[PDB]
Amino acid sequence: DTMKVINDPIHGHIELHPLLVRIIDTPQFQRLRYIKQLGGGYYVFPGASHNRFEHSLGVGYLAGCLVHALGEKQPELQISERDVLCVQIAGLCRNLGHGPFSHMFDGRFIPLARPEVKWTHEQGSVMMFEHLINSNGIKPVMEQYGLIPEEDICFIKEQIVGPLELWPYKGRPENKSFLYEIVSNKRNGIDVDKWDYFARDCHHLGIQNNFDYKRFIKFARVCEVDNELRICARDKEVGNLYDMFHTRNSLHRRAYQHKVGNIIDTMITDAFLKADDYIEITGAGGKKYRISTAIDDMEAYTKLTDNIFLEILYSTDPKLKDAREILKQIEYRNLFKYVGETQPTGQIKIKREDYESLPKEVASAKPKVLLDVKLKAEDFIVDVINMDYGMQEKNPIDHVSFYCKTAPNRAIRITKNQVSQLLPEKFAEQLIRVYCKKVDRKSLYAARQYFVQWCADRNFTKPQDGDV
Amino acid sequence: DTMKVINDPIHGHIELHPLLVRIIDTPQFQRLRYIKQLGGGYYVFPGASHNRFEHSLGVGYLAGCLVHALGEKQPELQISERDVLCVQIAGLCRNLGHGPFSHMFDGRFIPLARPEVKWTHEQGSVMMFEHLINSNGIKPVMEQYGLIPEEDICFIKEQIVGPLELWPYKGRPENKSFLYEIVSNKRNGIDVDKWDYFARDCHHLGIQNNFDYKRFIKFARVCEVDNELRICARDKEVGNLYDMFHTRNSLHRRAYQHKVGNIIDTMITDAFLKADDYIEITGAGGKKYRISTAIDDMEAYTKLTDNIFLEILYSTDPKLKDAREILKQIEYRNLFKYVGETQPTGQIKIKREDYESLPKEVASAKPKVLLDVKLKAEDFIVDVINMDYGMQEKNPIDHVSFYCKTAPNRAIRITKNQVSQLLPEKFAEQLIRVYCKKVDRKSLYAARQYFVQWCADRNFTKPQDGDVIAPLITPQKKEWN
Amino acid sequence: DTMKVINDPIHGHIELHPLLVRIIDTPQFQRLRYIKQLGGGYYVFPGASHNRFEHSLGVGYLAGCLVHALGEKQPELQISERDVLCVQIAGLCRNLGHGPFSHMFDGRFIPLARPEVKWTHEQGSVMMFEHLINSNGIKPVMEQYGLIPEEDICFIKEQIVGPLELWPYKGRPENKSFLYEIVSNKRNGIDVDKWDYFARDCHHLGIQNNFDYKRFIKFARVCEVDNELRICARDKEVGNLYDMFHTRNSLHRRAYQHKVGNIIDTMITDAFLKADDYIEITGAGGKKYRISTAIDDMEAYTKLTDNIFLEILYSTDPKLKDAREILKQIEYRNLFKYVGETQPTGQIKIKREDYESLPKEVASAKPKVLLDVKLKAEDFIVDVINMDYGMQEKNPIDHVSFYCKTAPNRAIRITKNQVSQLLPEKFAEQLIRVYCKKVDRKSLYAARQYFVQWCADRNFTKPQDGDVIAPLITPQKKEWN
Amino acid sequence: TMKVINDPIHGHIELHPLLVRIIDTPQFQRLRYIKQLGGGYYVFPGASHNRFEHSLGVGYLAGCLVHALGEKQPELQISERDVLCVQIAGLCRNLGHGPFSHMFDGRFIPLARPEVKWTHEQGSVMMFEHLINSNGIKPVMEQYGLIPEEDICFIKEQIVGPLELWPYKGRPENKSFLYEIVSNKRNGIDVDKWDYFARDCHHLGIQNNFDYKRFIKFARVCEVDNELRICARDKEVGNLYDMFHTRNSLHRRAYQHKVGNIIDTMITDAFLKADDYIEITGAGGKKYRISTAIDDMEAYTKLTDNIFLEILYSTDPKLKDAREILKQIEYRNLFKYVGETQPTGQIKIKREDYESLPKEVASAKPKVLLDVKLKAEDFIVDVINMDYGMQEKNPIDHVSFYCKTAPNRAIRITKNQVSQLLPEKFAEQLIRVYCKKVDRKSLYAARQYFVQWCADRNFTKPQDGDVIAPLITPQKKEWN
Ligand SMILES: Nc1ncnc2c1ncn2[C@H]1C[C@H](O)[C@@H](COP(=O)(O)OP(=O)(O)OP(=O)(O)O)O1
Ligand SMILES: Nc1ncnc2c1ncn2[C@H]1C[C@H](O)[C@@H](COP(=O)(O)OP(=O)(O)OP(=O)(O)O)O1
Ligand SMILES: Nc1ncnc2c1ncn2[C@H]1C[C@H](O)[C@@H](COP(=O)(O)OP(=O)(O)OP(=O)(O)O)O1
Ligand SMILES: Nc1ncnc2c1ncn2[C@H]1C[C@H](O)[C@@H](COP(=O)(O)OP(=O)(O)OP(=O)(O)O)O1
Ligand SMILES: [Mg+2]
Ligand SMILES: [Mg+2]
Ligand SMILES: [Mg+2]
Ligand SMILES: [Mg+2]
Ligand SMILES: [Mg+2]
Ligand SMILES: [Mg+2]
Ligand SMILES: [Mg+2]
Ligand SMILES: [Mg+2]
Ligand SMILES: [Mg+2]
Ligand code: NA
Ligand code: NA
Ligand code: NA
Ligand code: NA
Ligand code: NI
Repeated sequence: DTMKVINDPIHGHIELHPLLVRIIDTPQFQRLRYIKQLGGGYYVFPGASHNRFEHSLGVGYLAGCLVHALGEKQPELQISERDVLCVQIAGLCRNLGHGPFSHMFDGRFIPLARPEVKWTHEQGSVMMFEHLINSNGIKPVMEQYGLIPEEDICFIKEQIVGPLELWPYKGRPENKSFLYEIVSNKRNGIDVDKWDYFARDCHHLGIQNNFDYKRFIKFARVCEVDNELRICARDKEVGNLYDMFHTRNSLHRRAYQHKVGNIIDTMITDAFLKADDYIEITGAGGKKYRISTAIDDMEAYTKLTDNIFLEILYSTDPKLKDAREILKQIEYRNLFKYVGETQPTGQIKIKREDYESLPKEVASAKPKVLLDVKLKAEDFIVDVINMDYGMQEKNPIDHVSFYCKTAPNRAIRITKNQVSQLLPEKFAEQLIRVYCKKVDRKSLYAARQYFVQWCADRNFTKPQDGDV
Repeated sequence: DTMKVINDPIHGHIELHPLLVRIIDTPQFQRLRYIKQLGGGYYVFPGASHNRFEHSLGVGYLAGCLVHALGEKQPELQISERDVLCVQIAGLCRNLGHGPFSHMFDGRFIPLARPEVKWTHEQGSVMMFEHLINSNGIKPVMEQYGLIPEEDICFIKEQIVGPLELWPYKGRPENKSFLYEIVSNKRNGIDVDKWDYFARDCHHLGIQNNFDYKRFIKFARVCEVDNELRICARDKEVGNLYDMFHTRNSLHRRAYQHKVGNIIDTMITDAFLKADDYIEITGAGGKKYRISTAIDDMEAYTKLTDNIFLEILYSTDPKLKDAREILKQIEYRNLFKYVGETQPTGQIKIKREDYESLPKEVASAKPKVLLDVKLKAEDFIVDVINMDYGMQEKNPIDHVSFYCKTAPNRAIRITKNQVSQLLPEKFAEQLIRVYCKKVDRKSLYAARQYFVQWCADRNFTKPQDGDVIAPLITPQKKEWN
Repeated sequence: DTMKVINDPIHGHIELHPLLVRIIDTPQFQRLRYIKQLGGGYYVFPGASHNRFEHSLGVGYLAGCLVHALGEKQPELQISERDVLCVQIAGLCRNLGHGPFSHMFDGRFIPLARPEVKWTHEQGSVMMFEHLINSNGIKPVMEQYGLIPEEDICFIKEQIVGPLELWPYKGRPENKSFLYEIVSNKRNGIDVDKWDYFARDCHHLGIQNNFDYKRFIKFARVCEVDNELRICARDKEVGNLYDMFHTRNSLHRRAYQHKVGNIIDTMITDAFLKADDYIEITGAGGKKYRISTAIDDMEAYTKLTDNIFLEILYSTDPKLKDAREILKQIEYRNLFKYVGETQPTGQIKIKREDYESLPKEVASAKPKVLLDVKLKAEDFIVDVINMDYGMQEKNPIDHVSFYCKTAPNRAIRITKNQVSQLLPEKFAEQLIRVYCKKVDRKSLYAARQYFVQWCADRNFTKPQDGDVIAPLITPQKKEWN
Repeated sequence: TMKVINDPIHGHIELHPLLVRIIDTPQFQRLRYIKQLGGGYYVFPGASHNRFEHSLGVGYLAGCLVHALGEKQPELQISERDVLCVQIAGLCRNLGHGPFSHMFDGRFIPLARPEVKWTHEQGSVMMFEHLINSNGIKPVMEQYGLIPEEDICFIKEQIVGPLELWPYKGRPENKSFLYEIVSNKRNGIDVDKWDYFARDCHHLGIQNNFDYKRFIKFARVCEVDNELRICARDKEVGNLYDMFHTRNSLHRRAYQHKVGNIIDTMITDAFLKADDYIEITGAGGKKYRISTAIDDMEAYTKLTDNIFLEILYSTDPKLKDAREILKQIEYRNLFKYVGETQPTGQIKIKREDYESLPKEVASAKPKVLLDVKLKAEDFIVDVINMDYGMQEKNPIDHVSFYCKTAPNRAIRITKNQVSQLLPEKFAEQLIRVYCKKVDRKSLYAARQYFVQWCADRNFTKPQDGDVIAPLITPQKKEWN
């Protein structure tokens, strides 16, 4: 078992320690080859064929790059080879919980199929990591390379999902606090997962990446902030950090929240819902699970991938007919039709647990002029989109710490005022898109009148008339 | 309704005429989203996630770029908008016949499952195009945009598969001969399908493309060669054309024939073979097909994609157990082990019908080394790979014609010795790779001794690591020392 | 005298019409090989070795791309081959008036050397174009290719500098109004010069940008707005347009206004000022000009390039000693030292005529700290930088018009609040950087106390490192705590 | 301490403070004013890059390779001192280049100073010595743990080779591998090529297909015939053949472009005409010429591409002939390409025969009605050697490899073990002929002299031979 070299188009030739190779070469990790990073966005950007697997390799690589760079510049942090391997493992494994079509699964499908459950891809990642470790004999291999599984499994999970409920972490003590800001940074959102997907998604989408993670790594240092060691950026680089969140927002606008990519995601979700009683996934002890229950057994979840779409598409069973017909309509490009768009006024946000009530509100609106067609709640889709800098209404740069060239061990803060008067004054907004499943010209005309009336009833922004 | 613009990572924003959009938006074309361009190469190069779909859009785009450029520089060729659309449709549709994991299917699986049949992805493409046209009402849309379906369907199919039986084509007459050199060029191999996959495979593999197709297009013209209109290159550019085939050969060497990518393809094929008697695919009239017979019914073939690998991998049926276990071993990376590589010396070339005899020959070699373990024929895989410049033994540049700046419509020939002494003297070769299915350290040591002995017995080239893997076998052969 | 092909790293293989080749192959155009696009930026970003020449070729190319695209999609605009060539010539020639080190010359040097004169690179380009045309016999070549020089020279100059003198242009009538929005767009700043330098500067600097000009061209059309034909964009593209100006601002912040690039430009300017009495440049009729007067005679200006820096650096004349010493200090990297950066709060714009008073204000600040070393006004440089979206306080997207796909002849406006709440609220600001000419550790410590005190006195923003550089000064200001 | 520089090819590069002290000198900054590709900028408008940025890249890559070897093989005992010395040598190996890079040492000096034997490598050693002594670098070297007597010798040896059994004095035999990084005289594989492949491609608009990072990942040091050498992985042999194929490509497409070369020729002819009259001040106020500035590093420090513009902008009547040549370049009134041929076999025209070739072309007797009659001085004959960096030899015969199963055991690999599609020779010559008389009748006649000369000396048929000289190509049955 020696170092393996892998050639990635984004990062070039990456070295994998043999413990990481042992983790990668398992059913639970290889599964990520069959889950598209961008889900339905491939049906809009034909270059966006990339899967979660290759992204995970990239995240693991970058996690290793940052921890190594901090260790080389600051030997006093006493970063050990054990620490480095743990950080790489967490980076590699933080996408293990994603389901079919990535964000479609946790963002659209599970909230509709299992409204009572509180599922996140992060919790899924921890559950899947645990299942990976336990099914493949990884603990004794960890010991063989000097990891202490009791402490180090806890550390890896904590880096993925946060404190597993004073210093709240158990995997490492406070003097290694900075290690928890690499893989998933809950304090300000600056972490290696974004860095990989900015570069990788851009390469495949055909949009150029404008953030330079390498530069950020070169300038990162650890300093003491309120009696905790934290990753700090150079003061001068504050503008690049505002630009990094601007880039994320751009990618959301152009690609991840594309109105057609989103309706494709919605149609796939509607097909899974219609198929859910009939697709069977075998889990532990030969028990049978459904698409919506596979999250309750990691053996079954291991086998839940984008394949489910083609299982439905290629089915012949008449019980799957309605589900299959939705997917067939995607192939013919007979999509549910865009009716229009609005925004809430102020800092008003429609919360997730109101999502399912919105189609009935639109259908119950009492429009402008009398109508020939009457539409019902189930004829409307109402897609609520949050665009923000990753910290709800907050400016994430208020939660970054900086150092100056003349005192590189002294952390400081920088306010927005001190940076630039051309920056945004708000950091979150919401867009509401409405679509109609009835596509004839009379239904669509009526759907538009319901929509515009609803906007007026809710005091939302007056829709642009756009087309018509 | 209207023209669509699509953002492709290789070519940027490309325009799709509404007839092309009508062809794209069908189950027969969208199928190509579920077939990986490089098959098992993704299990070696993790960037190589791209599918035949986006390649096909790129081929159609490039076909349109070349035909438009010829028409703009030479209005005297009388290239019509109808011709342009036909050439674009052929470029878009020339990959329709590919099967699961692309070259694995027609290159490895079908030859082993149906040895009596003569299947190519080209014939597949023609059959699938026909099925696409007839199942989706495309003929009246063709008429609406000025095509004459009977004649233009024939032209499109001819551009894909070649003459469908003195001028042998029926789709266009002799004065548009150059149109048959864009999508699939049977005379010299220079066509737009290569240009797309050079750029696209490189972008995703993480290897850089050295050929500039745009430059070639700027310098291409049509001239009369031996009473036929042909696409000719500028004289000066002959070196770039040698380099283009050198690039193709490089991509084969580095990626498409990667020794581990090939063994993964071989293991996937062996899994499909073991699954073939049990997976059912419904086709026309509700008739049932197998993976190996789905090529005989386009309705069934429409539903034969890379999904088959996951159908096998996730199955619970006990009859699929042997097939599923192969794929599981791929996931654990318990792959058949590479033993080594050699080439025939001279002009002898091992023919397909001798492939099955090779594992027995390796196993019957008599290495004079201490061996504990004894291996059998079935413990060895022998993979024979043909590397050439696309025209078997021939130099494809001897089949290109050139023009000079002082007489741009007058075609000439250029010989290899007029270009450079640094160019190849031979244009085809074979590589032979050996692998062992027994993976332990003693089996692999023994497999290496049988291998190197067999090479010496057959007068093949000395393996590159031959002195390290078989130090006691290499001194016997005086040619190697 | 047919089409020449040129390989550019940004745009690939570009075609040049023979008239454009005749204009390029003149001393007045080739001069742009010896002027760096980014001036002193090369001394910070070592990839930024590119010259105005190659930028100009790119601008000409893009001007041709946009005008061709509009003419192909909208034949009713009656865009002629003559119009296309005129637009290409204007794009090619709009950088002809640049001086040594590009923006250093018109932005720093000429304002200080000739405070009474009003010089811009645009006026320079018109004067240089006229000199190019008249010295090289271009008018008969223009006629040969169907241009009417009297009208078309006027058109080309107008496209560079704006109306030369109710429809104010004389080169083309109102029905070709949209032609004046390609090369230099004074109405909203969207023109092809930016598109080239975004791509080219990024390629050389080692910074990437996410603006796609090709996409913009696909979605651009000409529509009637308030009885004038204008270039409009598809409604969906509004976000991209905000991003395009965000990218320009980024490039300014990261590269063009780099604090060290600017101090290098300042030191080069100070060297030119010290050399200005002594360098002689021969112009028309053997008359002698200085660096600062060469703008008054295009024959002399033709010979005024970045070479002046090396003429000074390599000189032995004792009268050039002070100038030469400055440049030698640049080579040793003994640069003026950066003290810090602040911004005015509110809508205080510091005006140009107050620039010279700022060093005295910093030096007169009364920091309330033990200061052993004493600094003077002449020890401080104060560089005031205006950053904006190209139309001072205005949002340039308020001056773009957009069309919906289903009504492509109806242009409308889109307001900022209809696009996003996360957009800027202001479109112009100023940065003030302070530097010290005394470079030792004690001088710099003192300079930082003067600086931070001055900021507090003027109610400027708290410098980012303010608490580290001036720990005794920042607590006085309650606004900062 | 460490300075960060953003380079477009390598990204953000760290420079140790000793390297920064070397860079920030007049002797190093000079390289900002010397174009990497000389006259090639007049053909490829992207090729504006200078020797400066290339040098930074070479230093960076030298550091990357030595660090990689030291991290994978701690038993080599590579010290931080060794690393810095290797980086300094990489940074400084281009210091000796002159105006327009290869034009200076390849065309100008051989013609202006035929008695002297000058190379850019010797220039680099002289310039390095001058840089060190004029800028007080020795005490800074000591401050960072270098021993200047030994380490200056090592750096110079890495640039120019052995300065007089193990022939090097800067390091002993157990660090032999250190001398294969910056300039590898045994097989040509070094970091200078790797930088210019990537950088020249970026600026030319041609894409690089060699992956130096991959080579570094697979490089190891093994004992070969009792010497420690840098070896490559056996599998990677194909990539190494491709690396020299890429170099040959870049030469064919760009470095030896027929117009780029004629522009270099015309620039050289201008310098020769200016050489008696341009003065460059050097040490002690002594005056030097363009051709003698190589003898005094203070004057050479001030000899850059500026000399072209000094000539172009001059008014001195003694510079008139030189200035007129350069003005003709601006108007694109260039000497005209007549054609191209190659010697047959392994026949090779030697440098000392170059000047006699125009007389041979002019003395050819074409057998055609010619109104115009041309003389020796109307012809330029440019002889170009294209090879894999070791004359007739295959450079892969001088590479050592290791196998995965015995990474300490070096082996050799022959060409026939790799592929039958590889080149059968590793060197050739191209001969290009140009005419200084540019009218249509002169050029017609020049083509007949040219094609006749080719037939007389059994040379290869010109590619357009049947269109340029339809009445001359029928002589030769090999061509028909
Ligand atoms: N010539 C090449 N250029 C670029 N990438 C390559 C090349 N050959 C292979 N690759 C890629 C494929 C992988 O992602 C990565 C490692 O492949 P390779 O070095 O061929 O590993 P291997 O595991 O097959 O070899 P081995 O086990 O013999 O060392 O590099
Ligand atoms: N801002 C962008 N930059 C780059 N690519 C984009 C951007 N927005 C969308 N794309 C991609 C996705 C598609 O491949 C292609 C066309 O998408 P888009 O312009 O959104 O067309 P559309 O079909 O969705 O809208 P419409 O029908 O209204 O023109 O461009
Ligand atoms: N093989 C190549 N690949 C890429 N770019 C090249 C190549 N050869 C030349 N170039 C560049 C240099 C110029 O910028 C542009 C035109 O070169 P080239 O076609 O050689 O023109 P030319 O003027 O020398 O030829 P001619 O006048 O015979 O047509 O292309
Ligand atoms: N935002 C940026 N993105 C990319 N490159 C940058 C950026 N800003 C500066 N550069 C380039 C210019 C240089 O080649 C290199 C170092 O610049 P920079 O870090 O600004 O150095 P500095 O020497 O001005 O700062 P200091 O001395 O304060 O640390 O990075
Ligand atoms: Mg391996
Ligand atoms: Mg993330
Ligand atoms: Mg996100
Ligand atoms: Mg659309
Ligand atoms: Mg082909
Ligand atoms: Mg092939
Ligand atoms: Mg030419
Ligand atoms: Mg600095
Ligand atoms: Mg040499
Ligand atoms: Na964390
Ligand atoms: Na204008
Ligand atoms: Na500036
Ligand atoms: Na050496
Ligand atoms: Ni560049």
